Order: sequence, then C-alpha cells, then structure tokens
Amino acid sequence: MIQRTPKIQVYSRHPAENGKSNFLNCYVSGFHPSDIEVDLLKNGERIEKVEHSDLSFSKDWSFYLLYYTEFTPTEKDEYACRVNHVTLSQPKIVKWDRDM
Amino acid sequence: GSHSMRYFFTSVSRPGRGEPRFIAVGYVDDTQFVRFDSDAASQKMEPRAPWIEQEGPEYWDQETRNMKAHSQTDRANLGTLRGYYNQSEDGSHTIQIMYGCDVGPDGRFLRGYRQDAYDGKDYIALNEDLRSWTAADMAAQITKRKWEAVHAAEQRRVYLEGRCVDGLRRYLENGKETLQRTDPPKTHMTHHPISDHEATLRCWALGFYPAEITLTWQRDGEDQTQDTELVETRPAGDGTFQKWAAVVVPSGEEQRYTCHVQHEGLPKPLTLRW
Amino acid sequence: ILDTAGKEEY
Repeated sequence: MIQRTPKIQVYSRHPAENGKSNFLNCYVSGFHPSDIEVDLLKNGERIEKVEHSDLSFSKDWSFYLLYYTEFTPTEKDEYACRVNHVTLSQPKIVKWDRDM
Repeated sequence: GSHSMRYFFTSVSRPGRGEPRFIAVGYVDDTQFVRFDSDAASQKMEPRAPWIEQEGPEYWDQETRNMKAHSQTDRANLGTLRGYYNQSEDGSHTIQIMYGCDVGPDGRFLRGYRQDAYDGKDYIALNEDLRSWTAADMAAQITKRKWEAVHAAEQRRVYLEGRCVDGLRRYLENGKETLQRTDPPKTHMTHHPISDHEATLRCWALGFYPAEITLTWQRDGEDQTQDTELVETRPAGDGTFQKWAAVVVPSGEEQRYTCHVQHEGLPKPLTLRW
Repeated sequence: ILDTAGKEEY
C-alpha cells in the first residue's frame, strides 16, 4: 500500500471585503487513503457550522473534498483551516488570505 | 462541444466499526447531480441537480439496489484481495472504481471508460473500445482472466455505448441552462511589491464556468513560461471555479507585462494589464 | 443512469 499527502488551500469565493457576506473555503486534495480530517478555524477555534462536498477521487486515484462555511469578513478575527492525515507527522494549518 | 459523464465509487474498510463504507458520486462534466452514501440517513440514492429531480422510483429504487450490489461486491473484493496478497486481517484496505463515457455534440458515442484501483495502485483498465482488459497487478491478472473469459467488457459496452450516452444526452437537454451555461471570469490585476527593486504582478481570473481555463503571461509580446507561478483550478464553493497566476515583475517594468485569459466557453479571451 | 453490477468479482 502507498500513501499520499494532502495539499491545503484556504480562500474565499471572492476577494475579502469588510462586512460583505462571503464564504470561507478549504480545498483539500491529493491524499491517500481517504482517512483524512478537515476542519475550519476561527481564531484557532473549530467552527461547528460547516458544510462539505461528497468525497471523490481523480484519475490518479488521489482523494479530494471541499469544506466551506458562510461568514462575515472582518479585520478583528482570523480564519484558517486544519488538516490531519496519516502521512502528516504534524497537523497542517493554513491561514486564510484576504487577498487570495 | 462534446460532453463527459462520470461516476466514482469508493469502498473503505472499517475493522470493528461496522461494515466498510461505500461512497458514490456522479458527475456531468464539472457538475455533481447525484449522490449516494451507505451512511446516509435515507439509505437511498439522492439527486443534487434540479433537472434530475423529475426522475421517479423507476430509476432511483433500482439504482439504489444496484449500488448496494456494487457495495457488496467491493466489500467481497477487499476481503478477497487481502487473501490474494496474504495481508494481515488487522490491516486496512481501499478499493476505487470509476466508469463513464464521452459523447459528441450530436450525442454520438465517442469513448467508454472503466478502471479499478487497489490501495493506491492501478488494478485493471478497460480500453476505450470496451473490448479488452489490461491487468496492472498480480491480483489484476487473476481477475482479468475471469473477466475476459466471461466477456465482462460486453456488459460495460451495453451501458456505456447505450444507456450512458442516452442518459447524458437527455441530461444535457434537461439541464441545458445549468450545464451548458457560461460564466466569464471576473478579471483583474494587482501589484504586489516585494522589495526596494523587486515586485510581482498577479493575474486574477476568478468565478468562471466551466472549469476549463488557460492562463498566459507575456513580456514584450513574448510568452513567459519560466518566471511564473500558477494555481490549479479550484472550486469557488458557489458553482464556479477560481484560478490565478503571477510572474516576477521588477519595479517599473510592469508596463512590459500582459496577462491573457482564454476559455472555450467564451467568444473571446480577456486581457489584463497594470 | 447508473450501471448494474454483473460479474463484478475479483
């Protein structure tokens, strides 16, 4: 058996703007096997009200899935995504980039 | 132009914790339109696309049973393969199966697809002609021998050449305004200084459909393929997709740069400058 | 339309 390490991309569907409703995305792909945990953070704390896509895989048999939640962009709070996987000796955390 | 239909099926072992999980997701091009999950509350096939919500039990109930049969088979295969490779009973395994078809703009059958994999390794492939199996592993050779003897490819042909083609065709009509829709990228360019002399330009092409996109940078009219960074196309989470690219742009030299965004769904490319 | 399981055995 072989294993693959996930990539983590944290972004919004449109460029951030203060007070302007937005959706926080965390796209995780390229991992194997399917045994993966993906969570969205606010100020380091887990967000409970989060939805996700159904698990799929690509031509290279690698797995991918999307997590997302609705939020209001601000300047006070920070957002991020945390991903765990068996190929990761340490949990991966990626910060949300307002400008990407 | 042409259109693709795909279905992806995964079964993941779960020692102790009940039975192996079975997941199935269907796509038309970039759009998910059906789903199924063995851990679903409904334990039935569910639609996602408006334009397939008009289908009754005459499909869903049988398809649900079919996917159950698929799950049962995959679970058996996972156990069987463990035997073949003399693997520990305490180990975990994953099996992956996908199939589908391509059609032309006239609904004409182009290509069939069917491939299996096991624990990350290719298992068996079926050629686009749906006639000949290829084994990519020891256990695959065992299975291939069986499948060839019984002409398993014939079963795939009947579906992929027929049911898959007509199914997709009908969906393309019913969901025309949801599937063949176009959405141009919200193009813009930004400038991001790095140092006293160093800077970059970012060429944004976000919020487009379908996923099909090409980005090109030029300098002095010549393509830039070296000093560049691009991201893979990703879901926007709102039915569209995102993509951006950047190149190295020394301060004051930005006037020499231009980015282009090319689509097949658009009558013309878009050009970005700073 | 989904396909129907036939000789789906290894």
